[PDB]
Amino acid sequence: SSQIRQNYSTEVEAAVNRLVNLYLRASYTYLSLGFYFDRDDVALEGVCAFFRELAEEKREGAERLLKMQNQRGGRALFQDLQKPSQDEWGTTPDAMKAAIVLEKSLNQALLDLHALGSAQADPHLCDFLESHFLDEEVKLIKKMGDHLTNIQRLVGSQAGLGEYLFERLTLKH
Amino acid sequence: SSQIRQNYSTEVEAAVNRLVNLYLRASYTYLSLGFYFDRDDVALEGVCAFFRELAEEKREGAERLLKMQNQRGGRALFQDLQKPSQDEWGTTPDAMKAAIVLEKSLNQALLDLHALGSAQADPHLCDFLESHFLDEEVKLIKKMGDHLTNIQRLVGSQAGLGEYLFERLTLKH
Amino acid sequence: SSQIRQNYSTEVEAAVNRLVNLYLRASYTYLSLGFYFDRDDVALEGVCAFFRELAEEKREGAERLLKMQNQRGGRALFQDLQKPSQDEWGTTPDAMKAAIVLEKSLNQALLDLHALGSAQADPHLCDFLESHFLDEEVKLIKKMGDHLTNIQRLVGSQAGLGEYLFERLTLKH
Amino acid sequence: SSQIRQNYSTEVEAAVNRLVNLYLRASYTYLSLGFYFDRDDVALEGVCAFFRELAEEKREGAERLLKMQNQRGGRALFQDLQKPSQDEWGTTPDAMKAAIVLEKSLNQALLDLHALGSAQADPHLCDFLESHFLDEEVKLIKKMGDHLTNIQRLVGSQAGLGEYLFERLTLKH
Ligand SMILES: [Ru+3]
Ligand SMILES: [Ru+3]
Ligand SMILES: [Ru+3]
Ligand SMILES: [Ru+3]
Repeated sequence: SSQIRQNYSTEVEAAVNRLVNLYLRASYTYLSLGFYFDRDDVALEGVCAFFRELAEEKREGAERLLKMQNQRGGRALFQDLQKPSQDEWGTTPDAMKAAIVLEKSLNQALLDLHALGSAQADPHLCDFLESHFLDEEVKLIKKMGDHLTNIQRLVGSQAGLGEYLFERLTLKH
Repeated sequence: SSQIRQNYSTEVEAAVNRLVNLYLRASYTYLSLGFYFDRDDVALEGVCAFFRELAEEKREGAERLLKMQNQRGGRALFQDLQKPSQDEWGTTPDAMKAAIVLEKSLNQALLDLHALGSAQADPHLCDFLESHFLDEEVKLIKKMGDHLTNIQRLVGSQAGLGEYLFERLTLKH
Repeated sequence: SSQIRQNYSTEVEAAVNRLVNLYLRASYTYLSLGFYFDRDDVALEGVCAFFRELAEEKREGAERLLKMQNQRGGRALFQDLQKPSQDEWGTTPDAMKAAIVLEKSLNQALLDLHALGSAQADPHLCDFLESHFLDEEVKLIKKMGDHLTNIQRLVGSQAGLGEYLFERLTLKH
Repeated sequence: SSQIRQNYSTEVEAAVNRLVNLYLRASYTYLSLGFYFDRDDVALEGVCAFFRELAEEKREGAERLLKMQNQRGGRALFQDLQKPSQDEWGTTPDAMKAAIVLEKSLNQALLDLHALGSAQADPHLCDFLESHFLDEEVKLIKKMGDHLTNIQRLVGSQAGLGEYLFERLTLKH
């Protein structure tokens, strides 16, 4: 039961629970990405740290969604968290491409939810997504696109050297 | 007269003046609530302080609306402020229920005004309501709902003891 | 591939991956427990904080296991994370009982893994489990047992009052 | 003579003296490795510093074993220290491979000694090896494996450039 729920559709409630699952899944993917780059036969510390930090950001995103759900009088419902789509993540560019795909899928889910809340006449929801989700995704996708362009510039000729240098001089900051 | 007014309907201007009256009325209600809990035969200091602080918040809300009205080139028009709906406010749960009803009525008035500004194609207005009104109401209603649940848990068996304890251990922080 | 793996069986490697899944599942359970106690109709902040802190501890446990796996030249393999066993968690004593059951299951999994590593003649593994897992579980289970005894003492007669008081005077520290 | 010796076999005493010789030999190997990379025609300062620091760590390991030997009432017996297996150590990857082989041989000697102390029912000994030897070796071997993977990534195409860059950007920290 709730004594506080007001202007909060069952449709938005359900969509928020689904977005929580997507963010938690994305966090799980980044955890796998991080530990893959910590393998002794991969060994790219700056790449591991980049992905581990994203694991934390996505988890924090899911927690903010859960807090919002309760603030509105909605009810958190958790689902199975699917394992990540790969066990091994290839080279730096492969991993950075997987990350951009992942983030674009989150951004699109946010866009779909804002497009649901506006159809539900729910300004609080739109305000909330705008505030700590929409701009964050845009900034993060730009950074990943910048990274990918640099990796690709580096890995054209001498792939090993380029991967090392990107990790040392871009990611180890 | 105004040399600055732009994209600001007479409809929104009037609605803002009405919202000012509602916030000022809510402030007056909380002032009465606060002094009721200061009566020697009621004597719940943490409950008095809770309501007095809300009197101040609602007044500050009305003042921000008035400042916004002038920023847009609208004109403040003040009306009679109706006395609060009760002279005596019962027990803590009674008062906390009255507060939630009050805040839900403010939130609904904000929702109605955002739903007017969007119909008026007035993004500044929506931005303004989102920024210091919509989220504030949501957070405040959640806190009141949390309080009410705790009071109700406490007041089930031994009502006097429960009221004392809630005031001492939740409100006296 | 690995250039470092030494005295590390495929059996222990697999068992470590399973223990990672169990710790991550336990973290997920505590996340659900934490947000349940944040519901406006439950509203026990100290209980929410207790479970949220355990969510973090179990996640950190899984990450230390993953780091260890890589230090030994083993390979992390992630599985689906099952959703928690309940959607709603009842009263404080119900939740604290579920937590003890959960922690006992983790402890037993650790005992089983130490009993595998000794059968594998793997001292590093035993040392590692002893160091940041076995004693931690014992201390945590004792604290939960202490909590449960206090809740049960409190909730015998007047259940609402007892739950409130335990949250205010034990958990809100 | 000793007035303190208790539960300390002549077998463990002898094994500890042999482990002292192995650690001192490993220290001697690293001293040679360090000074080789200080040659004007080799000149890789970060590689020299890496090996010189390992010379010190292995010596400190032998001294802790000697202190332990006396704490138990055993008697230190020193043997000839064989000169290192090479006079010249090749390139960075060659040297890092020699180091991993060396450390794996130490780790295996520790494992053999823990497997002797357990057969001797000597918990103090196991505790001691676990505490400042087993985990240290594991961490060190992981770091060397990480280094080797990076060197190998670097030295694939342009070996001189890769060796320089690894020394400047990984080892010169
Ligand atoms: Ru919007
Ligand atoms: Ru709007
Ligand atoms: Ru053991
Ligand atoms: Ru042992």
